[PDB]
Amino acid sequence: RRELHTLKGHVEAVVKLKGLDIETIQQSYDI
Amino acid sequence: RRELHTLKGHVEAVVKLKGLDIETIQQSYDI
Amino acid sequence: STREENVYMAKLAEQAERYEEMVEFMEKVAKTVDVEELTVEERNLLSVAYKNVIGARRASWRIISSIEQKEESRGNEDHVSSIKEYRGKIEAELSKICDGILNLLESHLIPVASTAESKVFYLKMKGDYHRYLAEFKTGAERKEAAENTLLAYKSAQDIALAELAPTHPIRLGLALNFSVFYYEILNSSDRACNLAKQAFDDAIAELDYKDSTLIMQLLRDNLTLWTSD
Amino acid sequence: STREENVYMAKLAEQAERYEEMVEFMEKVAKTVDVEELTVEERNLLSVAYKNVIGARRASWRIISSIEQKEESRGNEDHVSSIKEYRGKIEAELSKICDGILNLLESHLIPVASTAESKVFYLKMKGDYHRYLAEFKTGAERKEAAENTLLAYKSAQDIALAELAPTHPIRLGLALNFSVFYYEILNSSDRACNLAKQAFDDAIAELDYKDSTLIMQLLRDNLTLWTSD
Ligand SMILES: O=C(O)c1ccc(N2C(=O)c3[nH]nc(-c4ccccc4)c3[C@H]2c2ccc([N+](=O)[O-])cc2)cc1
Ligand SMILES: O=C(O)c1ccc(N2C(=O)c3[nH]nc(-c4ccccc4)c3[C@H]2c2ccc([N+](=O)[O-])cc2)cc1
Repeated sequence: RRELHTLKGHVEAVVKLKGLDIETIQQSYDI
Repeated sequence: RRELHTLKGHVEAVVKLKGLDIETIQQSYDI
Repeated sequence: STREENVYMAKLAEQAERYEEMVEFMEKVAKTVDVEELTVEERNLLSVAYKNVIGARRASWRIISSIEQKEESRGNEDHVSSIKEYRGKIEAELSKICDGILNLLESHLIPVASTAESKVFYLKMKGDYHRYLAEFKTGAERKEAAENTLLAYKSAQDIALAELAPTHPIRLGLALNFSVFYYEILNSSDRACNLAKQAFDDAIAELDYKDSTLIMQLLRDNLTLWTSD
Repeated sequence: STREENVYMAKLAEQAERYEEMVEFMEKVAKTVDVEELTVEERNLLSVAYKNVIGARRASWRIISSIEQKEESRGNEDHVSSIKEYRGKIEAELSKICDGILNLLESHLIPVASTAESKVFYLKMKGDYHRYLAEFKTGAERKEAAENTLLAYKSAQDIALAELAPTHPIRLGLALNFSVFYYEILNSSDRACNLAKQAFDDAIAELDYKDSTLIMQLLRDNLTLWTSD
């Protein structure tokens, strides 16, 4: 539900699914 | 991977996630 | 006289996941209605709409920007410049969407707010999209954002803490977004952590659902992340 | 002379998940190159690009159309008509994307195909987007599609069965899409089930990876679904 309701979740879902080896962006949970 | 690579998977992923009670559309797996 | 068709045409746009058009199916709702007391249904559709449109841009932004950093780390100016100009298009798009909702929120939505929770929602919403501007802006516009954000969030907080119960979704949601504003935009982790726990504790003593439960979990996750490195 | 920047600007558009622009970053690739032998990288980017753009439309289509059926089931003409006209916009969009790739595929891509697998891919691709048209069309255009599709797929099959090994990804992928074409468009489950098992069996005796493995599983899933009700 975190990747379904927050920007942080969707970003981390996309970045891991695309195999992009760039360093993890700092972000916090917000609605 | 089925909802990540096929139209059928993505359609069935979206339709279930939105709570839409309409009858399931007939479809087959294609790339 | 029948503005109910646009309510129906937006539910389709949401269902088909075409969000930019749902915004248009909701811009009409606020204007054709004129200046009426806007319902719970249409508000959430407007909320969901603009949030999803913006969300799609910010996601694009935060990815593009993070690719640009791994490129400045190698010093490839011919690569970075093309990334940045592409980001320029996204930043330009973002500006317009915010410069679309805010004065529409200003013109027909903030003035026509009756109940206690309605005023909090819209003011929180104002503070939100102002904060969304602060993410990418640099100049005098950036300072104006952080200022307009701080004023809008505090204006909402006063009504939220007093008029509404500690376990009310938006009172925590406001507190959650207010909490990120300090940490992300104002770079002061101190005042952020304090407001985060304070809104959490008061909601705990009240506990004694669904939407409220989820937001508390986001607060706790932020604290544990704001106390890591 | 440097068309490599558009290869780089499309990888960004993919990464940021802005697919309609990646198409444009790839339309330039085929044209600025002129008529050159197109690489494995740029082809897959063009494939992924147009497929993702179309995919987003077909998803919208199949949802909208399925809402329209639950509405004709109640006979609400005032509801159905607004759904249909919205579908009219999506169908119009779909037409243009197909009418964009196909003659571009015709002009610079099919004629400049050298190797055995290259000709199969592009012809399969032609058969694909022609089939994508057949999904929503009705008139003389619909018949022209099913015809152009059948001719393109069979033209590809002849090269695929002979020039390439039974376990080669596109030889099965073609067979998979060819198999759906019969069942979905031509309404004949018989010739569909036969081609499906035939391409499966020949790939099995060969077995003795990754991309090939996945497609076989889609074939088996279709058979078990085409023999249910
Ligand atoms: O940005 C989003 O993607 C989004 C938008 C609306 C919602 N909302 C709901 O799903 C929902 N259910 N009930 C309400 C609601 C409506 C009127 C008053 C109070 C709650 C909502 C909204 C919703 C929930 C929580 C917050 N909040 O405190 O940040 C705002 C909007 C959640 C997320
Ligand atoms: O429609 C899509 O979303 C899509 C697009 C491209 C791919 N492809 C890959 O991920 C991939 N990896 N290697 C290849 C490849 C490239 C040149 C020759 C053979 C394989 C691909 C393509 C891909 C895989 C399978 C098929 N197929 O047989 O339907 C087409 C394109 C998969 C799905």
